[PDB]
Amino acid sequence: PAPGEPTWVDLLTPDRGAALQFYSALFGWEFSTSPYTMCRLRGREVCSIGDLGENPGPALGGWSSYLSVDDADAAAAAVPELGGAVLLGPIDILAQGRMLLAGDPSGHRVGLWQAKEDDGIGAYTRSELLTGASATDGAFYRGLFGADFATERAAIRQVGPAAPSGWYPCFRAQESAVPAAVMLGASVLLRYDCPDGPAVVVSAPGGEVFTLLLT
Amino acid sequence: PAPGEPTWVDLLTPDRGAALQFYSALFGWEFSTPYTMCRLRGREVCSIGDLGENPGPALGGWSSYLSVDDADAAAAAVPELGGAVLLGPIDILAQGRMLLAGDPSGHRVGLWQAKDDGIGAYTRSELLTGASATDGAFYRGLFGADFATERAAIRQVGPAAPSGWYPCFRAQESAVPAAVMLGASVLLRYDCPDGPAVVVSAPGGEVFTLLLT
Ligand SMILES: [Zn+2]
Ligand SMILES: [Zn+2]
Repeated sequence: PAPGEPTWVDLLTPDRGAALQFYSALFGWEFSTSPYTMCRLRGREVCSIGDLGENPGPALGGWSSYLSVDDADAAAAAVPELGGAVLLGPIDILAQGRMLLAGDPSGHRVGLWQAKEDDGIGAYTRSELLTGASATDGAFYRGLFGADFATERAAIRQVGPAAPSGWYPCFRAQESAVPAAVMLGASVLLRYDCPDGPAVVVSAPGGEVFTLLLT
Repeated sequence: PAPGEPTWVDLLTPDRGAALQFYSALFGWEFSTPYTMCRLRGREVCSIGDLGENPGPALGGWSSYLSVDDADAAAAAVPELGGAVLLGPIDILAQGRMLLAGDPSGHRVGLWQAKDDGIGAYTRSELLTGASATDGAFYRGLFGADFATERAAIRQVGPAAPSGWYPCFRAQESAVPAAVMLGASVLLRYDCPDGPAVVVSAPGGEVFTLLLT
């Protein structure tokens, strides 16, 4: 796993049961019928879905993207020098690896995962950053991962002031998944083009946002 | 501000306009501006902001901030005391240094390293917990054996009661029916040395306490 490569996405939601119904109906994910649910397709783990804990107030579930780093401590030392912020960690994760949470110069949050060790419809293909400051953010991420970063797995897309911004997971899909998701109660926020096909940014009924990569 | 002193509260709500409506009708706050500063008698009481503006997992509700002299030392101490660091330490402009922590029971609290009295004023925050002794030990290692013993306080509650840190705003008895007719629901009434306390679930679902004095 190259540095900066998208390696995992995780959904934290205040209604996990509804999220499982929605994403199983949209992507066909399987989970056996615990604080989290592993989502599988074609015998492979795709992602996980977990609970936002009991809260005395409203709560907004969102997808959390993780990019690979070779050394979480070096990444933590570099983040502030590149104009970002360390929000949590570096922290060890039960021998899975070492995790840090980082903010880029614009305040977009991203997980950085130092691991101690599929493509096809419904698979997690990558995460993309939607940003109104692609030059500032881009310099940050290329200083952290290298000059090749965000050149054509991860990508950086320029968006206007009214679009969602931040890192969003991209799941492979057919054109027909768009009405499917709308019929399931999702709302399309934006349609843009990538080298490998159109992308549709979607707000799920729970309000979390993800991208359908139509290929 | 002594360590452990309640110094700030802030509301994150997905319907800020409704929150402004509700809290102005209940407390008389004035508001000015991504977030809204709430003022009373020319003094800032608290802030109200939008849950919607940022993406990712996000927890709405009222957040209480206790003062600390050293956010980095507090962060080092939290896990050793049986808690967890949830966010930070991070710098907040030149305003200060913040961390969010969970106590042994999982209750969330803000800790703020910094660089009003009257109806509607923010008086203090109180922790409602079913583990007042375990949690009390956590906070007393963080702030000293003095904390939560005869500004912040820790209340033992039963299994069905609300739990966590809640801000306490001074009010008259009449604020309770007022809040109810605005659509809130009372969760709990208990007694404090300085008067009764009424825990209220707002129409938006956030929870706060009315200190009737
Ligand atoms: Zn909270
Ligand atoms: Zn409300």
